[PDB]
Amino acid sequence: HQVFPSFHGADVRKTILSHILESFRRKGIDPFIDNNIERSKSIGHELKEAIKGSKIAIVLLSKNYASSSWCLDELAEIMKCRELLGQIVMTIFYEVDPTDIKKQTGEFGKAFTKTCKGKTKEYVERWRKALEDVATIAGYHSHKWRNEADMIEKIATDVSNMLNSFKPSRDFNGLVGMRAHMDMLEQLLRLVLDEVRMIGIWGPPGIGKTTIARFLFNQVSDRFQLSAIMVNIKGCYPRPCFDEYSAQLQLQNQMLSQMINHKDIMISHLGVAQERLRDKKVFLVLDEVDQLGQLDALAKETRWFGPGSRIIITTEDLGVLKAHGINHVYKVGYPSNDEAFQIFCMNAFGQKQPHEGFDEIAREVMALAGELPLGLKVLGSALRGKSKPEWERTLPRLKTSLDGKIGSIIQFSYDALCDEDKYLFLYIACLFNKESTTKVEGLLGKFLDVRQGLHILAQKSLISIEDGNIYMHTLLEQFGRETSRKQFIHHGYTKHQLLVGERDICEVLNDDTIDS
Amino acid sequence: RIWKHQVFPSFHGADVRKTILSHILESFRRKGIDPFIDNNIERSKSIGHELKEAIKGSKIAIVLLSKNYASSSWCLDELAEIMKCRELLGQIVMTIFYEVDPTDIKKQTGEFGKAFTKTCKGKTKEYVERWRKALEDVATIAGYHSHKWRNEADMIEKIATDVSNMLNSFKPSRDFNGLVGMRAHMDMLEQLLRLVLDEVRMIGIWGPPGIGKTTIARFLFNQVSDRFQLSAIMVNIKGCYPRPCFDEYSAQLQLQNQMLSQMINHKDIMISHLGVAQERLRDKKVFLVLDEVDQLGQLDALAKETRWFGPGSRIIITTEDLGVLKAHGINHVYKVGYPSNDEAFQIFCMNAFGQKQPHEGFDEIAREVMALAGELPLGLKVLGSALRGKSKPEWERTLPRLKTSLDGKIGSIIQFSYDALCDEDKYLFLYIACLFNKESTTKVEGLLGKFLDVRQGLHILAQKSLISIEDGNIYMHTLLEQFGRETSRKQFIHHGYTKHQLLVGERDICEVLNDDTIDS
Amino acid sequence: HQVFPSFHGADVRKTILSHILESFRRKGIDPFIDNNIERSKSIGHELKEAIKGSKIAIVLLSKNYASSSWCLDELAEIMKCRELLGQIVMTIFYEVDPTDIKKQTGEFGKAFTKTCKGKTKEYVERWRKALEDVATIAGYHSHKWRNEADMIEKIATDVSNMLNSFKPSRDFNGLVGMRAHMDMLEQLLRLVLDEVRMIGIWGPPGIGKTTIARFLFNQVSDRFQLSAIMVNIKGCYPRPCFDEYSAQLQLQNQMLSQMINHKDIMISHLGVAQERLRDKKVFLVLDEVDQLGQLDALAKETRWFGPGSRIIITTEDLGVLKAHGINHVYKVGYPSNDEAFQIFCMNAFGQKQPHEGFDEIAREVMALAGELPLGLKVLGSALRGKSKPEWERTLPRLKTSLDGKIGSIIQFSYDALCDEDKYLFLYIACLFNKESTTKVEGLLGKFLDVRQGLHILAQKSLISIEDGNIYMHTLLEQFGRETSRKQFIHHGYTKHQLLVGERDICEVLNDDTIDS
Repeated sequence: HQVFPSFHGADVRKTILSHILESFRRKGIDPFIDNNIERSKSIGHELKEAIKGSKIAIVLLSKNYASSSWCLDELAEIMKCRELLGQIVMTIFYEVDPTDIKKQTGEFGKAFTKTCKGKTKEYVERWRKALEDVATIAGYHSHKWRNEADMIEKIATDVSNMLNSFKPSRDFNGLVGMRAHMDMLEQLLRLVLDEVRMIGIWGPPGIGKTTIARFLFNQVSDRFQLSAIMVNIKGCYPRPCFDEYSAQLQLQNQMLSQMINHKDIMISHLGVAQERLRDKKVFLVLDEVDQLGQLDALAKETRWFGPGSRIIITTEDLGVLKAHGINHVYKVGYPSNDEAFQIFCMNAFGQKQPHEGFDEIAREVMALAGELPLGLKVLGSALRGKSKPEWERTLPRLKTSLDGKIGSIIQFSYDALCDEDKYLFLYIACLFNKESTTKVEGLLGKFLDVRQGLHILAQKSLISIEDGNIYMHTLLEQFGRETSRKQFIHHGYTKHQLLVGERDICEVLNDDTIDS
Repeated sequence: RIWKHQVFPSFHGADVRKTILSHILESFRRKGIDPFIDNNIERSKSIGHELKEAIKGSKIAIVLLSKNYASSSWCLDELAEIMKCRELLGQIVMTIFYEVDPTDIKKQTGEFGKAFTKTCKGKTKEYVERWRKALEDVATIAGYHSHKWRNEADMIEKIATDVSNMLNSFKPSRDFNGLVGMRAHMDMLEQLLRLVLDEVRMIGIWGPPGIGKTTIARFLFNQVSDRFQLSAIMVNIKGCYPRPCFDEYSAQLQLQNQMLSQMINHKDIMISHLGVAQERLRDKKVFLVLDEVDQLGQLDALAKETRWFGPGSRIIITTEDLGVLKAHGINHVYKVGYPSNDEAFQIFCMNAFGQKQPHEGFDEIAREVMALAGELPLGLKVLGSALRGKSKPEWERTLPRLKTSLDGKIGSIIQFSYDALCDEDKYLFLYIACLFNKESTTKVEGLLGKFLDVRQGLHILAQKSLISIEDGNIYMHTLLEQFGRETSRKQFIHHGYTKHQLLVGERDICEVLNDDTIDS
Repeated sequence: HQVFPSFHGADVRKTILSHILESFRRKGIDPFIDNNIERSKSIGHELKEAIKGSKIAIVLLSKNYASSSWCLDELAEIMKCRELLGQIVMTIFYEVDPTDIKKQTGEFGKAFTKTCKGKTKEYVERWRKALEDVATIAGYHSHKWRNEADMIEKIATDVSNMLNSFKPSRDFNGLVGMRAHMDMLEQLLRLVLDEVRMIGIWGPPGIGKTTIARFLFNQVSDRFQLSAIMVNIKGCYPRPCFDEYSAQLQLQNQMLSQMINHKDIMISHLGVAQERLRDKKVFLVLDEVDQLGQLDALAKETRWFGPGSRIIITTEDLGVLKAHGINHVYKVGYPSNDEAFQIFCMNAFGQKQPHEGFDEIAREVMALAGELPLGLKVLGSALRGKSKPEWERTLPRLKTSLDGKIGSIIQFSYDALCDEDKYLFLYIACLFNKESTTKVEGLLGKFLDVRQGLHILAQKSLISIEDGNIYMHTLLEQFGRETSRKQFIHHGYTKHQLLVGERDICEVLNDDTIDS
């Protein structure tokens, strides 16, 4: 069920229960509807089991709720299921004071005394224990509320809100390999050291930093007193921030309103966050941080968050993390080949890791995707619902041009570079993909300042140097070779363009309109 | 006549202001009715005169009659005023007898009579007479008896429906009255919906831009949504969605948040995971319309499986790209077709002259402008509105302006559809618009084969409803070809490392060769 | 004063009046503070005159308000000033039922009876008439309010809101010549014909359409049951409106929320406006309408607004008005030379129409401004606070280049034209400013389609034809001659540029890099 409503027929069926059920119906809540199985008999099964299998229980208490052993038995069963099963019980006191229920006095007490005659001691004890337990739990009081329509709307909204958040997240079960990530993180977080440790997650664009951060939040946040997740801080921060202090103040306002649950917050100085969070454990996730000013706005000192706090900054360039003094940094790594194939098969064959007989083309497209979860997702989605001949016909375009879903993000990460860094990126893409860095310096050194360029590129994770050899991801080298057809390289100010396109150099070499 | 309030409710607040009047007022507010509420009387203003003026300026008076109605003096004074205004100003009076019968009202016996006697002790002699005569006048009206209904929600719904009918009796036309030839559309959709099959069919609606997929969706919703437990329509999903989409999950969460905030009447939902629509809509007959999806992230956020929804549900996705529908496994697809020539003229004339037929002497030039508009309802509407007030000479000397410049309201929409293509698809579109419009598919593949992958490009363009292949030859709508020939003057065609352009014109673009300034 | 508070010292001075005064103080409201002139004597003058000269009166009624002839005399004087002078009296019932005050029963009645012993009949009659008048006027009840802090905040907000709108507008007294405009309008409005007449105001950009509409609204709106003014509809309407129906629906939502005072309105169909406004007189001002769709969204038929309604559309092009069938159209005219000088002297010499000894330069700059109120305002503001030598030094730049404040608006009105209309505008600016239209057709007719071009230009009010001669305002011809240095004229596709700049043709003619 959705909701099991417990009430007294003679009191509320005509007047208020009808309105409550109408509000539930228009809010998409379907409560259990007893057919008057036994108007005055015992509850029996299929009325005990209905209580058992109800996500929410609603007790609607009125003056004669105690003048029917039926309702008293239902209440005792409801509270038993609240204790053992962990059911959610919401009380509505309709023209009855909770105090009159707890102590069973007044007209409610008179009715309860009249009912409990002839009944055995244990039954009466169960009934009154249930009653006094019910009267204490926080519900809705009819006398306090201005008018019934507002109270009913509030009750319906609250029930809807709990039904929305009743079950845990399961959309993250479609992810592959999160155990390696969580195991590498918990080595850094060290959740038992009650410091204010700050952790940095860094990696190439579209590798899984945001998904890792979300998964970590969903796992851990419940351990922390007050937690919030800031998503895409880079996007929501204006680039031409002519008055940076105003942007900083509103960014901290956003963080604070999201965290301490006061949506109506407007702050004056930048030290409000320290004032609020100094005495409470905080789990804060700052996602896609691009520059120091906004780190200062959100988390500038470990003194601000107080004991046991964990601040996790997911970023794309290492220089930001080093500047702010993080030191505990996680370098996200590409998934293994089998997990890459599982991701591709999620995104191409409908959440089915086994191949549907398209195993041959599936591996070629995977190898085309490098190892990025972004590339794998884009390539898989671009091919779902196809048939095998459609796969072969799509393959050449998918191979001679990367999808715009990847190109847009790589471009956004490529628009934050100095011009010499762009030129070094293009050179590494077209000519020096896997070459000793010393030879690259010996070849481009007269004009490119390669030693700073490689440093910046590696810090932004557009390159990685292993065993003294540079390496660029294939799905970035393709972007580079594409860009090398519409963009130039200026050394002093002369414009040079790299010529690497297969079957694209033939027609350019067979030309008279050239520049040599 | 002129009124200031639709409904004026007269009641005794000590009996009904908390319990039933609140529900009546919320129901009225939900049914688009604005009643007079005494709590909003502006402060520092005398209450009596404002109540009098509100009674006089109200179209409908509603009299809740409780057993303590006669105990107050405000109640009797405003009842007398209501009766006088009904007799003298033609206002409609409705009665509700809440837990008291008209027998006591009209004779002041026992219940409701003792209150009148205690309230009438210290008064004048004629006030008592006015109050009494008002009581008999109101008690002879036939209204609603509380004790004749098993529950009060149904009675309040009945009262609100009656009041809404009484207020909304004018109804000269609805927003869907200027539509032309949409019985044809609704017949073809009914074959696809099959509303008595208790499956969870998802139905696609695909057509070129400006073919009215949105109007068909709106009409179908306002016709069919009544019979489903829960229903929602989401309009222009393509426009609200982020274009680069740096974070897919947040966008999907927000889009499903909108869908649930409108489907469920929970106006401020904060979804935490994409699985809420699974858990809230799994046992309910649900009607859902997704007006313009562009890509498959929207579908995965809003309607991923038919298991998310309950038996009998219908989900209707309008789109321009057939690949999106095929990827999601729709298989029930309605390809919207251009209206007939007669209906197209009807739409053009409705937008130009305000009537289905042209004004005298306009027929020839009207049909010429029509032929210029192709067949798209969007083009017909735009060209018709562009000539709504003009006269014959303006038509005759604005037609050459129509031919040589695509209107902004059509060009912008076609531009939005064109900017979503790849680079090679854009180049193929420009080639087809400028050069190879009606030519063979085979010849186009033979000529443009070396520059780009022609066959897959044509397949994708047909998927996107930008071209159409009928008998081995490709086709473009006149408006699309016009847009392509215009954008040919600013767009560069990059084949390899080189760059090229297309020269299309009658005689005008031959002077560009005489520029002697730009590379050829 | 701001507010005169009437209260009883022994009841409310310690507890609630202190909080009320604190809220007033933090809201910037300064109430009269009696110094206990005569604690138990007569009120006398300087307590009667304080009541007389108070914009707002606040009566704070408590159980013992009637046990002091001081407070009763203050109340009688307050209500007398409410009747004659028209004072605003707000009542606060602090732990007293209004019914107990109207009928003077209960403990309030006991106190009032005890006070009224020994007093003469006329005094008692004045006191009780005042009391029963007070008890009826709509105030604030302590028993109904959830907590006192919220009630006090509401009272302070209401008093502040009335003090904000106590006086009528006077910022429109700085305008010159509005009587001619109002007299030309009232001939069109014909406010006694109880039709749904729709009026159009059209003119060149920056001539005063918006100011005329605002002045007319402020004068008339109070005659109308429900009125609203929509400002800059052109600006708030998206140009690339890919889904026009959504924009139309939100535009009607904006109008309706502004008009019927329901800020929380979300509408479904486009016929809501008819449903709401069919039975009430409405004064609606739609300002800066650019196209038919948004007229259809806001006001499509006269059936929608009901009897005695007046809809006023201020626009810049006549074709929109003719398309929608307005027929009653006002062509705003340039002000006379003396009013032009008064406007310039407002904007240059600080609201002082007499010249401050700069009469000579003031007339030259005026003549430079043509006659536009926009040009006059911009030129006057550009020269205020200067000295006469500063005027002579600024004058040449002010003469060889129009200010950007005018150029931006003229450009925005010039970006809505077809290319041939732009070319005809440029030709009229540089060569054919005051020429017979027949000769213009004979000269440009082979390529410009002049007869449609002049029609469109005149409809957009970028030109006017009088006695068969075209005429363009000087402050538009200057924009044209400026534009003729950075923009070309394409006839087939060859680019021609008009050469009219004084002392700017000498250096271009002394050149070898030309095109002939």
